[PDB]
Amino acid sequence: VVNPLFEKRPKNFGIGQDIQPKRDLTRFVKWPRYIRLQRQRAILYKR
RNA sequence: GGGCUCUCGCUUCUGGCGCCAAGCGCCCGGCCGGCCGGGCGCGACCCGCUCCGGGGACAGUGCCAGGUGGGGAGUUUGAC
Ligand SMILES: [Mg+2]
Ligand SMILES: [Mg+2]
Repeated sequence: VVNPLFEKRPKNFGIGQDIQPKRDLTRFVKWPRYIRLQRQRAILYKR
């Protein structure tokens, strides 16, 4: 029944091994000046 | 099988290649147990409040006060 051709082909997201995937980067975004403002406004209000 | 600490998370003989996902699970869409065409998530751990670091309540900026200042400006440099 099974085809010998269907090999399972894992990828190595190691250092240098293979190129890395497009994962979520919201924490490091260069936000516009209005957003960065209102956020660190609320933070000052806390501090 | 259990507690504790640290490390790692897989690359050092060579002038090479390396993108646009494999696989699995779970869903169902048309046709007729089989065919054609679709979707999500694991695979690629979870949560957060400042992009990362270094300084830092001092440099610094604004206003007064003393000083220094032919680098520069203005003027003078007697009479018989
Ligand atoms: Mg002067
Ligand atoms: Mg004059």
